[PDB]
Amino acid sequence: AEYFRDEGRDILLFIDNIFRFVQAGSEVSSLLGRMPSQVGYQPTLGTEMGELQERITSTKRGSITSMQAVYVPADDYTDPAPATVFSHLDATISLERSIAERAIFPAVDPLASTSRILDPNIVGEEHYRVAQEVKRVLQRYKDLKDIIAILGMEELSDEDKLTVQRARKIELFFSQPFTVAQQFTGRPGKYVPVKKTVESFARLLNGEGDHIPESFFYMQGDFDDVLAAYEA
Amino acid sequence: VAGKLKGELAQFRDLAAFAQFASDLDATTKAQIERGQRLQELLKQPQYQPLPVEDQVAVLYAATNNYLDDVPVPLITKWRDDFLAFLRTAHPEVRKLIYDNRLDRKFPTPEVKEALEAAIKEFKATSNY
Amino acid sequence: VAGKLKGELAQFRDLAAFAQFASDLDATTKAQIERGQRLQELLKQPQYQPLPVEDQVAVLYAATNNYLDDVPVPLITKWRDDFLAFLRTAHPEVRKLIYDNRLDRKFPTPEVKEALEAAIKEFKATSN
Amino acid sequence: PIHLEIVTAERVILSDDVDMISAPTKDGRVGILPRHAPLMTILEPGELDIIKNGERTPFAVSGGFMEVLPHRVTILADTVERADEIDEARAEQARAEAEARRREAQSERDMALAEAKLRKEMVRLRVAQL
Amino acid sequence: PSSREIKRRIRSVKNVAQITRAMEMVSASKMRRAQRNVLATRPYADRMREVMANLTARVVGAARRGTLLEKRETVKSVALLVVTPDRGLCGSLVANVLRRAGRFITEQRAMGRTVDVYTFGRKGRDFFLRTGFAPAGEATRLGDAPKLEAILGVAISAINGFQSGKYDELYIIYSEFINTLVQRPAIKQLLPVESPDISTTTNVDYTYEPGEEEVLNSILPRYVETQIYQAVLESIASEHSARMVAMRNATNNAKDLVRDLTLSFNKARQAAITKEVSEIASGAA
Repeated sequence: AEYFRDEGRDILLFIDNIFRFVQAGSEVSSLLGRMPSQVGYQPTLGTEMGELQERITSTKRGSITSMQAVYVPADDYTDPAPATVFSHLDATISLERSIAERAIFPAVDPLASTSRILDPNIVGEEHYRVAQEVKRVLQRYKDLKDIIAILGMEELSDEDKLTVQRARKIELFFSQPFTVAQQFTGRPGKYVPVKKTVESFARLLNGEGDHIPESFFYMQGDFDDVLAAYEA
Repeated sequence: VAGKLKGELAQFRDLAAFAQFASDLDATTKAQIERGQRLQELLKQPQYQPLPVEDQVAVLYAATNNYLDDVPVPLITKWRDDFLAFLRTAHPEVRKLIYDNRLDRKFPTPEVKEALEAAIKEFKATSNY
Repeated sequence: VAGKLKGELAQFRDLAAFAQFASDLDATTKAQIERGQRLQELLKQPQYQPLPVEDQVAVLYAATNNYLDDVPVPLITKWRDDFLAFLRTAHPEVRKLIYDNRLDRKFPTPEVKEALEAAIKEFKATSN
Repeated sequence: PIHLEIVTAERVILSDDVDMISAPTKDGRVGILPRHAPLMTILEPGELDIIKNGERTPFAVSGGFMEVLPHRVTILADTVERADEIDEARAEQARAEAEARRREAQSERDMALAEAKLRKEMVRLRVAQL
Repeated sequence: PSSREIKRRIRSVKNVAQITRAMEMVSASKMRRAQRNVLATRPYADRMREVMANLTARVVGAARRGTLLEKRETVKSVALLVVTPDRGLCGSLVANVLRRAGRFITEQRAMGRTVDVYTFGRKGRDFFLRTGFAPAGEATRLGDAPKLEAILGVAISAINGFQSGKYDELYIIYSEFINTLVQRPAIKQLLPVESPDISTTTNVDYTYEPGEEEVLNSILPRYVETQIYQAVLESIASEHSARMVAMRNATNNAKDLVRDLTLSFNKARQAAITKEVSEIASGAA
């Protein structure tokens, strides 16, 4: 990838289960006879993860972005392997099957996925505001899981029925038809720029989108796309 | 056939905490728990007794559809055993038909569907539970 | 004397869980708990005061034969100390005969039972 | 054409329209009508009939009160057991009150909650080594 | 700290959380059926209340205001009705109602008046037995959806004691169903003061074919009995709501304890593996 980066291009480097890189390093260190370290991992765990993952940077000429799958040993986010990986992570996406039974193509859990760059200074004020608002309404909907399931929709108070109603439309609107998904589903591909996403979700929250019933934000791009297409 | 089985077993596992409270619940939840218990009893199998593919398909077609609801839970295994014996001796052609078109894109074809439905109805009429 | 003690105390270790924070148990479990507490209270000993074998046998015979139900729990220790004092002062001959036939196959000899239940009754009359 | 409302502590019996009432008042049976004069009276264990276009149903009120005004008639029958209930005993009603009720409405509930409390209490101190 | 006992603790607390979730959903079902029963019973009292309003408006003579209409002077003895859950795990509801009953008794004793309490439900009976003041009349093992006949056993006793002069005033304390989150106790009287449902908004003179005395003697016991029924049924709804909330909180606490114990178990496992590998490495050297 570094050749294409040196050519001034922008490169995506996908690594599958970097934990396998960590444990391969651990096995190599054990074979060389080095003293084990804190789980049995290689003593040079930090340095090995630094030699890799430090060439994944945005230089002046070009940039290498990366998206690295990670396997957590047991489920310990405190384990040295995922810990050292997290020391070198700028974002985290928690894909979930729960968003897959309800057929949304990006099966991303918005309440668990995080990113360092999501702050006002870098992504601007409006992007951060809309992201926080979406997270807030989704968190309210997660909390009201018990109210809706134990008791039912009738117990929901005013302005909290609306929150769940908008949460449904937000969860569906996250779905997008991919240009590579036209074989699985047949819908044409769509690339929504970040600013379009910000404007669409801001409009959905402070206004339009309530009179339009849900299940019509399914597989749409900008808010204009859903509006024009599914308001006819 | 097995998509419904997987869904129902998942539902039961979600509500598995109510086995000792199954009766004292909603009608729909009671139905789900009853179906899950019947399926789990159905998946019990003795040793050195493999079931051929057509036999498993027929059994799960019966179980997924509302056929074993009348059957009491503790007798599901005996139901399966004697129903299989019935198919082997009474309706070999149904087993042959299921096996022949197992690879079909739309397995529940009208001919196999009606043959299997007739066989299971006949067995339920002949037997008592 | 200790077989019944051990058997009775075994059940307390099991069904003390309900004793802890439930006051809606059956009568049998209440009886078992209340009897277990008496026994585990008897095992409470301060330091540097060994009890000779005859004293242990006497107190444990008393507590095992239900003679020690009326006494409230916080006062069992003072009751037992007073029992030792009464045996030492009033009737050392019951101690002597308990220690004399502590090796007998059938320990509850009729002669042993008398002058032991008589002595505990005399103590009970004298104190409370 | 008066708003009859037979009510009870456990539930409401009926609130439909009526042409005539046969109220078994204590000192003597009294009839109520669309625009009846004001009355408010005790009832006794007896027999109350209502006419629905010429159809009589023997409600058989076992006692209570009634308030009559020229807009509605209210029957506050403390204990009313409709003698016009063949379903009773035969299907649901009292039969339900026997098996669908007072067998699983409280008894099954009682022992189910009891059992849940049992396993709770046992597990509370099966974990008491923390 | 052994990485195995912590596993047992996690399993036990997880079982606790699951059984508590079961408790929560069953209690929610009971709360909804109880609220439905409250709504169904509401019309009867809703009608009897304006009947009381009108009757109180008509009857003004103190001499003819006998039975439950005697605002007797020189109060000596007062009776109180306390309604409690049959079983525990209700949260702080029982604590609230019992504290209210206790302060009521202390205040009445401050006025020099003897008090007597009738307990609905086992918890109130047991509390008052342990305090040392035996209740005169108790009605335990009450059903989830009780009939008015169940409350008669205490209501008729209270009113008989009232008429005979044994008790001069009657009160009831019950867990008021303010909301599904809050269930505070509420004191009410059972000596009809002016039936303030709708005051005397309706003004229609009635004929009392039994007679004024007979009418009042028959109706006032019925009115207090339906008031007691309403209080008991409201208390049942409050009980089920409070148990549902308490079990929801208990499940959340159990899940938090599961997270804490999982963290401790993970730390124990990492330490155990470190000790393992360090010992074998030292043995190698």
